Amino acid sequence: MIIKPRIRGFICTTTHPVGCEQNVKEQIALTKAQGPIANAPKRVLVVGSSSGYGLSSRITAAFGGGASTIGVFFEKAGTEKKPGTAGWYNSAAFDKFAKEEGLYSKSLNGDAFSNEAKQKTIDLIKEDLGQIDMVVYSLASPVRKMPETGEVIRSSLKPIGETYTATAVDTNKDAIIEASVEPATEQEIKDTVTVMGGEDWELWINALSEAGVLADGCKTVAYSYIGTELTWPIYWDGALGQAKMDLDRAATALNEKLSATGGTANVAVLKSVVTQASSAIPVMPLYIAMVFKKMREEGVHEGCQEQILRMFSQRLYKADGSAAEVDEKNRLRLDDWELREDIQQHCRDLWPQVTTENLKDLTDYVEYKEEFLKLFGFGVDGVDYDADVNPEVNFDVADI
Repeated sequence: MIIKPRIRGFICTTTHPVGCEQNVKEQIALTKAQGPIANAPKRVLVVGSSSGYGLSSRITAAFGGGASTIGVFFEKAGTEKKPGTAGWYNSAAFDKFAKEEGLYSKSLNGDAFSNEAKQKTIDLIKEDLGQIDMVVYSLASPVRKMPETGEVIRSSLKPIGETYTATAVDTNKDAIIEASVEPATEQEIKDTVTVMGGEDWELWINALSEAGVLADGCKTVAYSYIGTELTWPIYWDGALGQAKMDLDRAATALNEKLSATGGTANVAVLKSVVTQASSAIPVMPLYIAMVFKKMREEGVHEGCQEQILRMFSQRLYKADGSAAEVDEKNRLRLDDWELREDIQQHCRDLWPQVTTENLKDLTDYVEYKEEFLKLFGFGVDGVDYDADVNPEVNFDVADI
């Protein structure tokens, strides 16, 4: 068929299969250009491997470190009459290129929170790789079906205590507005820790030890975010702040466990990036447009690929083998460039002066929307969008 973009606001109900493959191609080319990571792990599991940091995690490990990779995700294949989700083609394109290079690549598609997800992974590891030496926990679901009870829990992006009011950009008018978010209830906060904390991370690690498929010295990392003071009432003091609290607790527990045979567990705090959910909080497109413009000017701008490459080659698996620099809570900090003072101070100074009228001058907002469209495979360069495209695209993936 011929694939349009059906997009109003920041909901895009359409994906472009080749644009997505072209996006994996660019990220792969970027990692290869940095050269092999001498000390990188060889048998890598990525729980949540189909987009954003998870996809770049799988790409770094395979195409920068030469690793065999198993990835877990929940995507929707495309039929002849309906394109699938970006994550489906992202994964399919990964498999294509990894297999073209002789790298092991298997993928499991389903509910990564379910007990069955851990079993099919334990089994699949046992058929070839035998053991895993790194687990990337990069799930980004706002929803968790509890593995014992079937109850469906969703997280909430709300402050705690008081209302959160901030400047924001209105959708599809590009008009500066004031957005408000109500405080979380006592149950919405629990539920956020349940979905976005470290419980399911610990379930993956603990179940994988109890099958023997965790290699001695295995390291595991989960991804988090601290953000600017513009979003402290959600990401630090809000419902999601209690979740990240819980991820710290899990990392401490997991780090003690794997420490037995020399391994580690860390939370990695990553930078602001444009993702399919990033436009949830209303201030985030406004802030991201502004700080991306400054960070481009200072030459410190990065995407998801560069972030995970730097985590690999400048934190976890450094050429000289020296230990990763961590913060006081034993977290890796890859948001160190974005949270530099001259960068943050620039946003602080410009923030009161942003208007509908100077939006495109003070911020890279028109670029923001292009990058957001790039998530679903549109606006990409090596693609003729008038070409017919088959949305049915298969690869080495098994359900459940």
